[PDB]
Amino acid sequence: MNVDLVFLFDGSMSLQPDEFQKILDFMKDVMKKLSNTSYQFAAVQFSTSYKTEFDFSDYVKWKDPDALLKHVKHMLLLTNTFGAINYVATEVFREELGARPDATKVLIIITDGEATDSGNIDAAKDIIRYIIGIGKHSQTKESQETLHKFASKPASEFVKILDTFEKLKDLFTELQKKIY
Amino acid sequence: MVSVSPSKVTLPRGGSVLVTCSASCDQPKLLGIETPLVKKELLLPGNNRKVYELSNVQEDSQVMCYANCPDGQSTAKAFLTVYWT
Ligand SMILES: [Mg+2]
Repeated sequence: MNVDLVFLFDGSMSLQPDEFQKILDFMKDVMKKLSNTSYQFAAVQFSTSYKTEFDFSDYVKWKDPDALLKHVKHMLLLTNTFGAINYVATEVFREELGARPDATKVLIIITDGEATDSGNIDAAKDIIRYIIGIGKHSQTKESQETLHKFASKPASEFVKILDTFEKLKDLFTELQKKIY
Repeated sequence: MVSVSPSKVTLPRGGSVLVTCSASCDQPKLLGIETPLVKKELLLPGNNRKVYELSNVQEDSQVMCYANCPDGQSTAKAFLTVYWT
């Protein structure tokens, strides 16, 4: 079973620049440790607005995750997570942009959930979304609830705090489910 | 529409400043601050403005107020300048 997985990563100002680097180094760690065909990737940075940093088409082509994210600029403006998800749903998972139609679609959201917009993610229901919480600002009633709002259900199975990447044994042996 | 004040402060390394994000729309759909500094907001009575206290600021920093209004989303930055002791 093929899997289309998209990294939606928080490049808002609320994350330190060293924290941002940690998020890049994280995505690279995941892609490196999944260089089999089954997983096809794509990454979009969100802040005030959204930009896809690479397509599935691009991963399928270049295939070098180091040189694929090598040109990211930390956006450093508001945190518009809600419309960010909607963007991934409608603008990244596409026939034209290299998405496999049969593939079961996954989303990894990395943010502090201090989100600066509101809405609904109905457009991305069928996308199974693990969300992972980094940031000094993810420590509040609101932020936490916001994180769980983005997650698949039941919430406390798709939400974790980034650590110094301990999930690279945890999440991974659960991401080895999807390949079948 | 938002407005932030003070627009620019100077303060000694490890000091603190309160800033005030104020919106024009008088019941803003959402109003807050975006910064990587540590922050704590205050007594609200009313939702036109929040007041955030940025404590123990260590290096030169920025802070950005936003308010999602009927009219749109607005931004306003405030520059914190810190000097050593
Ligand atoms: Mg943020």
